[PDB]
Amino acid sequence: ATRLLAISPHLDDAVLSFGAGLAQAAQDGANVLVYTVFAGAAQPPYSPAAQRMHTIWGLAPDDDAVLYRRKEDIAALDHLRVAHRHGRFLDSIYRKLPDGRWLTAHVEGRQKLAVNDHSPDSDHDLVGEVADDIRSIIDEFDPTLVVTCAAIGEHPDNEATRDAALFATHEKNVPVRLWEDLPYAVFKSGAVELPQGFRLGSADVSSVKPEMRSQKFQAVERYSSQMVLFDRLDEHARQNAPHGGYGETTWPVVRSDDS
Amino acid sequence: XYXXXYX
Ligand SMILES: *[C@@H]1O[C@H](CO)[C@@H](O)[C@H](O)[C@H]1NC(=O)CCCCCCC(C)C
Ligand SMILES: *[C@@H]1O[C@H](CO)[C@@H](O)[C@H](O)[C@H]1NC(C)=O
Ligand SMILES: *[C@@H]1O[C@H](CO)[C@@H](O)[C@H](O)[C@@H]1O
Repeated sequence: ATRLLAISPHLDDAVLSFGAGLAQAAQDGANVLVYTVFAGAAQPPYSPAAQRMHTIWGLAPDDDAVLYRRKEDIAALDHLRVAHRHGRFLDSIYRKLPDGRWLTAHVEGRQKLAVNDHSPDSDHDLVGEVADDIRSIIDEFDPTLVVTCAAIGEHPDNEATRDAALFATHEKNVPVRLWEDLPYAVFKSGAVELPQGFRLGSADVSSVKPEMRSQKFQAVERYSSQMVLFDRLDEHARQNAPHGGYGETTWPVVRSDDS
Repeated sequence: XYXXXYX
């Protein structure tokens, strides 16, 4: 039996990036679990940046935004008929730096967010924490395959998720693959810097039935808060394997020579 | 760096 563990950074990323792979796995009778790492329930007060994001998402600025998101995630994943697990790490907009500053600051005029300068110590400590949680889930669920994000777009939460997954899957002897982060891959290079000792294998551009694209995009629409689109995604996918259907690009990750 | 969007 095939047990697919998809490790999403935020509530929507696995469906947005890999919703057709999840839909295909489900269709094939695989046992599928989407664990979202940064699904921690944030406790107020919220930062100026979080409060702005919440209002952008159509919420009162002091509302329980993570609860709202978690319910959208359950709706989207039940549409795909796959399991969820909501992890305890706080989204970037809720995190504090060890000196008390918010991790992310609000920036005026469309830019939204930028991350505060800080020492790498706290980024490395976050990876080890996330890696401990992934190792426990690997022990419990016993996946035959783990898929997580490439962190195209360099979101710090996606980078932490990716790095933690690479360390945990290497220690546990479980194969791992990275998906192309959407929508970031539509407008970013695709080149990422993996932690020392890891490298990408050859890309696989999947070929999915139009039925699987429709089921993915229906599941995307359960994330109401995040929308205010599908055409862009379509053109990126067709642009990846032309003479081909919809598909998603993933890469295996292996150890580099001499590492 | 980081930075928001959508662009
Ligand atoms: C932006 O960063 C926030 C703070 O960390 C995260 O809450 C949020 O998930 C991040 N979003 C993205 O990386 C992609 C946004 C585009 C999503 C719209 C896709 C559909 C409608 C779900
Ligand atoms: C910005 O992101 C929103 C988030 O859903 C998206 O729907 C929209 O297409 C984006 N605006 C652009 C690309 O101008
Ligand atoms: C997206 O992000 C970068 C940095 O702000 C810009 O250089 C680019 O033109 C677009 O605004």
